[PDB]
Amino acid sequence: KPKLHYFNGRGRMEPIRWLLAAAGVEFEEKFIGSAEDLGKLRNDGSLMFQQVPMVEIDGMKLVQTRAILNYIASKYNLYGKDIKERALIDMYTEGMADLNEMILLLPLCRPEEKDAKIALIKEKTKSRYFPAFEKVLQSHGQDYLVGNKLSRADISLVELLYYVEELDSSLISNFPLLKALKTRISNLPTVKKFLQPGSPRKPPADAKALEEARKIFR
Amino acid sequence: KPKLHYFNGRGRMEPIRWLLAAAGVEFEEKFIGSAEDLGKLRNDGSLMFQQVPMVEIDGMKLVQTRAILNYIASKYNLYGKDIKERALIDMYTEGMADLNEMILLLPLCRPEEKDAKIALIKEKTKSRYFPAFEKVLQSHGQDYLVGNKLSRADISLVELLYYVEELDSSLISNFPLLKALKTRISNLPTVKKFLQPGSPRKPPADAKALEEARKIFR
Ligand SMILES: N[C@@H](CCC(=O)N[C@@H](CS)C(=O)NCC(=O)O)C(=O)O
Ligand SMILES: N[C@@H](CCC(=O)N[C@@H](CS)C(=O)NCC(=O)O)C(=O)O
Repeated sequence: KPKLHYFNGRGRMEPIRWLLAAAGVEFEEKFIGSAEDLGKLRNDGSLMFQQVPMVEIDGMKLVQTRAILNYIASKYNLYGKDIKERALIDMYTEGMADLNEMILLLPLCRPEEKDAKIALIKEKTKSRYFPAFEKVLQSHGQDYLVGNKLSRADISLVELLYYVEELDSSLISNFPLLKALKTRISNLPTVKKFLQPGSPRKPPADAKALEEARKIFR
Repeated sequence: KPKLHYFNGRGRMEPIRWLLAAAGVEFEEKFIGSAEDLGKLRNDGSLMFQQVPMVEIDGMKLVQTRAILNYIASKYNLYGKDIKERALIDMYTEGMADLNEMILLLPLCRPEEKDAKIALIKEKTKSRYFPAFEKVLQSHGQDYLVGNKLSRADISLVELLYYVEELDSSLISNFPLLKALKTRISNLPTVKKFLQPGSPRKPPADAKALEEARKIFR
């Protein structure tokens, strides 16, 4: 069983949880709850760059989010059928990571900044990102983004759609195809289970959570 | 011939120029010199996320640095022999990307915070990154980072070694294996040509350069 090392929260590890659950893979989590917990990991020489996420899988101690995701996607055949499909998949997911990065960092923005940031995110979501993905779905009219079959791109997108919903649920409003994809994916047996209460799925970070995580990683 | 769309500067396109030259692939560049040049790319629908880097290759208009790099690495056999070798490669390159991002963003730091940033980069270079890569070279005693064969990780690392040298040439002093890799990789025919004057290799951005790019993208 793959074991995920991270604090008890979303952070950068969430995408990995989504992908494994989607692939139908059982996994364990070992939560870091103190600077000393991180310290131990860091001293065992388990973290190549002395950072987490870190995942123990197939005899490896993989570090670096993209590295972990690529390995998992390939192993479970959610990374396309050829080099060109991987290109489309990577192009789509990097765009998703860019939008997710703005949202993921919103808390660190100073109170005078935040307002300006929020407007920006919303603006880019409606004029930049959602239009781009609605357009690929439109380009071929299939239920999946690439190769007419489930891939990590579909899973990342839907994960991103839920996050956006938490910000402002009206942003997806003028994008039917994205709405249809969200429903379809949320209904796949594996994802539906992951979406239910009590799953390893993590909640949005709250004041307390943010703070406590800042102590650990200092 | 692949065509790279970016401004005449290092920016985020440089790693891609490095990889292609190393693989011995001739390419063309179409420099963006104004907001109008960029505007024409957006209006052509050539930029999926209305951003560059963008590379025209094998019939596609690839965007997103990481997407482009992964495609090129596979095409020219610089991406390992299997899923696990790709995991090591991805892990090593992502760490490299993190250090690079810090150096890349240095010119954006306000004068009052620059010194602290510079200090952080130097410290992390010596206690975090260089030790990690030296350790892997030490682990197997081979000329290359992975599979005892040239790969994108070796090419990326050396480019990074040159950037570090521009900042502080004493930073690599306690890492002989990295020093040897730098010489070894720099002597490969394709890279030696790329390092020679008059090549597509780009210079450090001077005050003016930053200023102009700042205008183009806003
Ligand atoms: N680029 C890395 C970022 C990893 C990272 O910043 N991890 C933070 C927690 S979010 C950490 O471990 N910080 C402690 C440190 O930087 O020493 C990845 O995608 O996995
Ligand atoms: N994550 C993208 C970042 C691309 C990016 O920020 N491109 C800048 C030039 S450095 C741009 O085109 N900015 C114009 C804009 O954001 O509208 C990638 O690695 O390719």
